[PDB]
Amino acid sequence: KSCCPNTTGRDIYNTCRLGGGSRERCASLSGCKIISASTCPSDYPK
Amino acid sequence: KSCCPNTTGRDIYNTCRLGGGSRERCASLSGCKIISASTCPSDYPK
Repeated sequence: KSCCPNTTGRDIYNTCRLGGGSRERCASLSGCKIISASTCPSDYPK
Repeated sequence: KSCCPNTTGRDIYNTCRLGGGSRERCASLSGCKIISASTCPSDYPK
Protein backbone atom coordinates (compact mmCIF):
# COMPACT_ATOMS: atom_id res chain seq x y z
CA LYS A 1 0.00 0.00 0.00
CA SER A 2 1.25 3.45 -0.84
CA CYS A 3 0.78 6.09 1.81
CA CYS A 4 1.68 9.69 1.23
CA PRO A 5 2.46 12.61 3.51
CA ASN A 6 0.16 14.99 1.67
CA THR A 7 -1.93 15.42 -1.41
CA THR A 8 0.92 16.63 -3.57
CA GLY A 9 2.90 13.52 -2.73
CA ARG A 10 -0.10 11.43 -3.67
CA ASP A 11 -0.44 13.25 -6.95
CA ILE A 12 3.23 12.72 -7.79
CA TYR A 13 3.04 9.06 -6.89
CA ASN A 14 -0.12 8.57 -8.87
CA THR A 15 1.25 10.35 -11.89
CA CYS A 16 4.44 8.32 -11.78
CA ARG A 17 2.31 5.19 -11.57
CA LEU A 18 0.04 6.28 -14.41
CA GLY A 19 3.12 6.61 -16.54
CA GLY A 20 4.31 3.10 -15.76
CA GLY A 21 6.69 3.57 -12.88
CA SER A 22 7.39 0.94 -10.27
CA ARG A 23 5.94 1.32 -6.83
CA GLU A 24 9.20 1.74 -5.00
CA ARG A 25 10.60 4.19 -7.54
CA CYS A 26 7.40 6.20 -7.52
CA ALA A 27 7.40 6.26 -3.74
CA SER A 28 10.93 7.62 -3.77
CA LEU A 29 10.06 10.27 -6.34
CA SER A 30 7.02 11.44 -4.39
CA GLY A 31 7.94 11.13 -0.71
CA CYS A 32 5.37 8.40 -0.26
CA LYS A 33 5.97 5.13 1.59
CA ILE A 34 5.11 1.61 0.72
CA ILE A 35 3.69 -0.17 3.77
CA SER A 36 2.21 -3.56 4.41
CA ALA A 37 -1.16 -2.44 5.82
CA SER A 38 -4.19 -1.44 3.80
CA THR A 39 -4.94 1.66 5.81
CA CYS A 40 -2.62 4.54 5.89
CA PRO A 41 -1.39 6.05 9.13
CA SER A 42 -2.47 9.49 10.10
CA ASP A 43 0.99 10.97 9.40
CA TYR A 44 1.05 9.50 5.83
CA PRO A 45 -2.65 9.64 5.33
CA LYS A 46 -3.02 10.39 1.65
CA LYS B 1 18.18 24.68 -15.71
CA SER B 2 14.75 23.75 -14.55
CA CYS B 3 12.07 26.36 -15.12
CA CYS B 4 8.78 25.86 -13.38
CA PRO B 5 5.36 27.38 -13.94
CA ASN B 6 4.58 27.97 -10.28
CA THR B 7 5.88 27.12 -6.85
CA THR B 8 3.89 23.88 -6.66
CA GLY B 9 5.60 22.78 -9.87
CA ARG B 10 8.93 23.68 -8.33
CA ASP B 11 8.09 21.65 -5.24
CA ILE B 12 7.15 18.66 -7.27
CA TYR B 13 10.20 18.85 -9.47
CA ASN B 14 12.51 19.17 -6.51
CA THR B 15 10.84 16.33 -4.61
CA CYS B 16 11.40 14.12 -7.62
CA ARG B 17 15.02 15.20 -7.92
CA LEU B 18 15.50 14.53 -4.20
CA GLY B 19 14.26 11.01 -4.88
CA GLY B 20 16.77 10.40 -7.58
CA GLY B 21 14.73 11.20 -10.68
CA SER B 22 16.32 12.50 -13.81
CA ARG B 23 15.64 16.02 -14.98
CA GLU B 24 13.46 14.77 -17.77
CA ARG B 25 11.42 12.44 -15.60
CA CYS B 26 10.96 15.12 -12.98
CA ALA B 27 9.99 17.70 -15.60
CA SER B 28 7.29 15.33 -16.80
CA LEU B 29 5.87 14.92 -13.30
CA SER B 30 6.01 18.62 -12.47
CA GLY B 31 5.19 20.52 -15.61
CA CYS B 32 8.55 22.22 -15.46
CA LYS B 33 10.72 22.71 -18.51
CA ILE B 34 14.35 21.79 -18.80
CA ILE B 35 16.13 24.58 -20.56
CA SER B 36 19.85 24.32 -21.32
CA ALA B 37 20.49 27.97 -20.71
CA SER B 38 20.37 30.24 -17.74
CA THR B 39 17.33 32.44 -18.38
CA CYS B 40 13.93 30.95 -17.80
CA PRO B 41 11.05 32.29 -19.87
CA SER B 42 8.67 34.58 -17.92
CA ASP B 43 5.95 31.98 -18.07
CA TYR B 44 8.18 29.44 -16.23
CA PRO B 45 9.88 31.64 -13.66
CA LYS B 46 9.85 29.44 -10.57
